[PDB]
Amino acid sequence: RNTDTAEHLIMWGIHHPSSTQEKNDLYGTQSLSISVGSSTYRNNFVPVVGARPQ
Amino acid sequence: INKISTGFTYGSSINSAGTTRACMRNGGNSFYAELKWLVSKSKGQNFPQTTNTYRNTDTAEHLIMWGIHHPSSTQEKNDLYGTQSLSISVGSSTYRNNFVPVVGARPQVNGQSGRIDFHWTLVQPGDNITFSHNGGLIAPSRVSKLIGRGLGIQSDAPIDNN
Amino acid sequence: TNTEFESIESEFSEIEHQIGNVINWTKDSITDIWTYQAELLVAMENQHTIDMADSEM
Ligand SMILES: *[C@@H]1O[C@H](CO)[C@@H](O[C@@H]2O[C@H](CO)[C@@H](O[C@@H]3O[C@H](CO)[C@@H](O)[C@H](O)[C@@H]3O)[C@H](O)[C@H]2NC(C)=O)[C@H](O)[C@H]1NC(C)=O
Ligand SMILES: *[C@@H]1O[C@H](CO)[C@@H](O[C@@H]2O[C@H](CO)[C@@H](O)[C@H](O)[C@H]2NC(C)=O)[C@H](O)[C@H]1NC(C)=O
Repeated sequence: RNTDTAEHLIMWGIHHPSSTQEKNDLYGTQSLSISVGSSTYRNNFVPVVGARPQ
Repeated sequence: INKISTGFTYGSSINSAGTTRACMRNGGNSFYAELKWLVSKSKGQNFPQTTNTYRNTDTAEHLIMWGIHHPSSTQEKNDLYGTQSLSISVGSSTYRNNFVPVVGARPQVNGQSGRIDFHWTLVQPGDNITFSHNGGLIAPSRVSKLIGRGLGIQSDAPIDNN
Repeated sequence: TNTEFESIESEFSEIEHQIGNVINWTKDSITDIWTYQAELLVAMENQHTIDMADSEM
């Protein structure tokens, strides 16, 4: 709730695991999904596992 | 421009010799000269999951380009790839993205009712870029490098040499 | 002070509307300075030449 006279900057992040063994541990076995919403900003994301250089 | 091969190798169950009628050469079926269309060895069999990497060693960055396939109907993806879900994961030390083939009806262009869309990225020297694909990927076999500076002219007038 | 210039828009393909307008605005606003600057600059050289040559007499 932005009960103030001026607009505030809000920042967040999303995780992208490195292997199937990782997501099953940190979160679980179901499907992950994130929904954001305000009166002006609507968006949706989803973690996806893959392989990457270290 | 200079071209450097990638050295990718694929397993027994992957057919990297896919060809289409709409890209002709010498009167026979053909495909893009630098992209390999992977498909299942035998129609209906689930595409095996594989991972590939490009190992850069030159002193300058190379321009790597690839593409993804969007079938035309459910009867197609079940044949070329299989019945399981398709998904493609890419990753380097600087570039991350995820894609997924999706099927739907479309107008016919040339003799094909499907589509293929291309992406690209710059691979910095000494780095690795990884392709983790389960199906639908159209992998590269050569990666270009751009050298020097020049001029680009956009006109249709006849050339003159004197 | 010659400086080479490149192309910033395609003569056969299309450009996005949002950025195409900004490119268009700058070009027409820069052509309006050279045209104005050249007319007056020459008029100040014609003016002096007439006066100069008449003093030599
Ligand atoms: C940015 O500036 C360019 C150049 O001034 C604009 O392109 C011009 O667009 C107009 C239409 O808004 C074209 O006029 C029409 O073109 C054809 C000619 O066969 C025909 O439909 C009409 O008789 C009329 O003349 C004009 O040709 C075109 N100029 C060029 C050189 O292609 C452009 O629209 C401006 N804005 C943007 C967002 O690009
Ligand atoms: C890119 O891949 C290369 C191998 O092609 C990796 O090199 C290995 O790096 C580890 C960690 O430092 C070393 O222990 C190994 O000996 C290296 N292998 C070889 C064959 O030299 C490299 O780490 C990967 N990542 C980057 C950023 O280059």
